[PDB]
Amino acid sequence: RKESYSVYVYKVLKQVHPDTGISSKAMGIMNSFVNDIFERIAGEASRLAHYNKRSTITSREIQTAVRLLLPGELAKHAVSEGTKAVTKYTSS
Amino acid sequence: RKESYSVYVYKVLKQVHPDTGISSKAMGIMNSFVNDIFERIAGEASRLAHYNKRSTITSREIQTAVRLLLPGELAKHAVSEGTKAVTKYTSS
Amino acid sequence: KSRSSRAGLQFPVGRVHRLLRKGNYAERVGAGAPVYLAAVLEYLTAEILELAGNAARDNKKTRIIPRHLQLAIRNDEELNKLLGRVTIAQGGVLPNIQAV
Amino acid sequence: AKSRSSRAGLQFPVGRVHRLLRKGNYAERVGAGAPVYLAAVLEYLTAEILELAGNAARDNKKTRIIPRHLQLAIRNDEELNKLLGRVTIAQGGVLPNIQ
Amino acid sequence: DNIQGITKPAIRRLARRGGVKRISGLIYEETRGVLKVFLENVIRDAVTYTEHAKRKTVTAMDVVYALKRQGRTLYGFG
Amino acid sequence: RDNIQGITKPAIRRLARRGGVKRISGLIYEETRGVLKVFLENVIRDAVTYTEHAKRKTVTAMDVVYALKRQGRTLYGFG
Amino acid sequence: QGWLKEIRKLQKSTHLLIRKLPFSRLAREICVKFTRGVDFNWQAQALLALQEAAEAFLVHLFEDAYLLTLHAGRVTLFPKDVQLARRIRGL
Amino acid sequence: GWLKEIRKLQKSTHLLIRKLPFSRLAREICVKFTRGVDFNWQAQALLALQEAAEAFLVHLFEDAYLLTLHAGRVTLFPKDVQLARRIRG
DNA sequence: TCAATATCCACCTGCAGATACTACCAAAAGTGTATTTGGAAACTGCTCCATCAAAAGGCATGTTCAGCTGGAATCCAGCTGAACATGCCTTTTGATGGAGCAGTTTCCAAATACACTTTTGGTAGTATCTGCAGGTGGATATTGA
DNA sequence: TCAATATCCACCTGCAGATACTACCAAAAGTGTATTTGGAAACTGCTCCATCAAAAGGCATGTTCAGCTGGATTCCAGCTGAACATGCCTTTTGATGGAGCAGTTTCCAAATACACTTTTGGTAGTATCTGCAGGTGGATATTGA
Repeated sequence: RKESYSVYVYKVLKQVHPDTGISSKAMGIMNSFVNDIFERIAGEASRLAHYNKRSTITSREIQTAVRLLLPGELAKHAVSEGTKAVTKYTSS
Repeated sequence: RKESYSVYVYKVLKQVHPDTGISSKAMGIMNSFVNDIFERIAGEASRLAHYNKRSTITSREIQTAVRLLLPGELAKHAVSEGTKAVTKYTSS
Repeated sequence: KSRSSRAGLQFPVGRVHRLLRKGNYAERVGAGAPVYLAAVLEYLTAEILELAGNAARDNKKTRIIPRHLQLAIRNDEELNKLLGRVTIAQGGVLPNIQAV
Repeated sequence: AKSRSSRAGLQFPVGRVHRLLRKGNYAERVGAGAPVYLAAVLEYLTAEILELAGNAARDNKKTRIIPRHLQLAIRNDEELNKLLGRVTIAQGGVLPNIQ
Repeated sequence: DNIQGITKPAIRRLARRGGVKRISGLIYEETRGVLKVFLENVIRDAVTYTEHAKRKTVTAMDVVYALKRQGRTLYGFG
Repeated sequence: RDNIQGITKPAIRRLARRGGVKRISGLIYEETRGVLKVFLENVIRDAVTYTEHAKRKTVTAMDVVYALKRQGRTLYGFG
Repeated sequence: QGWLKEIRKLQKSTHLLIRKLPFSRLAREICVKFTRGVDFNWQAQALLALQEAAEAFLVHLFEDAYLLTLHAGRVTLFPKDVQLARRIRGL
Repeated sequence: GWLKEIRKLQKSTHLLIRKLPFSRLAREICVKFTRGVDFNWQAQALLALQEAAEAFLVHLFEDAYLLTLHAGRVTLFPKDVQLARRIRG
């Protein structure tokens, strides 16, 4: 009945730091982190489509929201990653 | 093609200060004022229904949002006015 | 037979309904929400306009301008709290000097 | 048969993100590529923070991450602190700072 | 009482964690007042969120939503 | 000329006086210019994003208002 | 000395500094003044959340305010410093 | 006297920075984000930006002169502008 | 206190830029009537966790003293504001573009529904292992000498 | 500089709580397939309102001075911290019931669709009329004495 992001956080952790664990209090913080950024990005993407009279949210709205929210080099790398993901999703 | 709240602001003004006019720059400020409060109240009402797993926005959500946003005595009077409006709307 | 008249209001109940429906706030909207919200908006509008007209009268004028709105807002304890992260075009500042 | 996270090359879920976007009253329609982009972004940010936190844990000679380490990571970084400046980490403490 | 259970040593510890070397004797009342002000604002918003739902128990999510309103997002409980 | 030396001493003195300031040090005129540049960079960066999204080459007032509203600053008199 | 050891020790830690029962008692007393005179129940995680938030608020305020003692050439914390910090923050 | 100028400038509402310098600066900043393209600017957009900037600066000066007096001074220093920004966030 | 000079208020006249008032219109939108549907309220029951008690001892409280610091009074030199003469940059105006905004078409990508795998969350139960506390044991600065 | 005392720092031991792992399962959630539909891209085109130059006069620039303020020094009394001896209030633990949460009915309220009437936004062409600028007359505070 309850759902979370813990599985995927654990995978990513074993992918960057294979020797390192994580406590239960900390994964709550990480789950809260993921829920917050989702809400922010989707909220900005909702408005851009309303401002421009669009009824559909696409990857362009998410990209623009990423540019607006995230600071500096972090936005640059996030844009690169998302673009690659879409690129190799389409080519399958 | 463009729409605004100027008609109703002018009515309210002639209802509180019959001798007094209003300039065009100021009514822009008032129109901006009305659009801002609408967005805030409706945004809070959207979340309360999501937090509690409801698909409908009612007068109770608006009332709670009014209590949360507005400070002190101002919320009290706003609640009174809205309750009276609904009461005499239903009785017709 | 208009909804604003049935409720005793000057503000538009139908327009508020349409704007709630089109704004992606929820999948459904009830019938008392637009009237309740329109009434709240009318109350706040009139509450500001009263003080602005009073400030105009104090300055010996018959027409409201943004300076008067600013004075009204910043001299009222609650409206300032509501509108404390807001700047009003062509409003200026409140006079304030202080001794050391 | 095949998932969409795998086509995209991701660990995060692309179906769940789609579901949450549709159920959140964000817009009438939702495209095919939006969930992919968003999941990728979330994965990137998670990995960044976890890397920094694991480094902080190792410096303190520990094998397990706790909120102290995430706080140190976040406040020692000039960008994550700007993204998370209005945020308080439970059981995280403060940075040592005298004077 | 009930505000005098926030003791002199507790306030002194909170100050030291903030890097304070010396502390006037009038800081203990001022801190108590500002704390009492902070709790009032959060608690009423929590109680409002709690009453909209028709229950008589304050949950952690009500507190979290209140703080999020005040602009004080909290990680750890939801 | 550097396009920020067009923000002159008298203008800064006037803003300070409207703020109630009696005396001003000579090192305030360069500090203020940096503050202003930072503010403008932050607002304009977001304004340009909103209008490039819409596929325009013209910055409108709504783009500026949206940017400010993001930054935590809400401006009424425009539309 | 003694102040420096204590500062170093306390910045290195994470635990809560106010005792729990007093904070609980105060929060309940404040709640009862709303609610129209009825006593609500509280989950425990709720009180912990509130306590964490409060102590964070106070520590950060003390930090912001000891910057104004040194501005004024002092070492001792006074109440005017806290007042002015709250004013400038916008609270 | 400083006292007459303060009183006069607090009754007024007009903008204090001249238009063309502000426009030039704002267009100089824009071209760095547009990758060489000279974007156009509505006339009602530059006025918005100017109103906002002047408000920001006036309120900052107020907050800082609050800190000059705390220190026992009458003269405004950069020392005092920097600290107000830190405390505001 | 004297007093002229700005300066302060007040009143007046003139005018012109902006607000109210009509017409009109016609496009958009809101209202009224039936019909169908499903979301949420009302009722019942269950079990989880939050209130409420009673012992133990560890942190808080009170008194006193020594020394550190805040605050007031001098004094000196740096530096900001005020005034005047001058000239360069901003403001205003008129003339073209070029880009925004409205219109039409069509096609591609989204919703919709149904059938089929799969993955994730929860529950016993296992065990194991990381780190915290304790204590030994080596070795450094420190404020009183 | 000396150094015992804290104090720091490291190192080793034991164990208890919390982590990680395996198995079951089942359900609910995601995937694949086919159909239909509607939003948005692509291309035209037209009128608005943005940009580019020019002419001049008003605000800014530069120099000097003198009066005010910032900053360092000295002195003294108030007030904070540290130490020590009590004891009172917090913490931990355990039986108990009240309230949250899930499941079932149903019924009242919202969405959908069509017709019809009302309202609001924009333009043309007015006509005021309110507020600002300049002009003049009367009256006081502060500059210096």
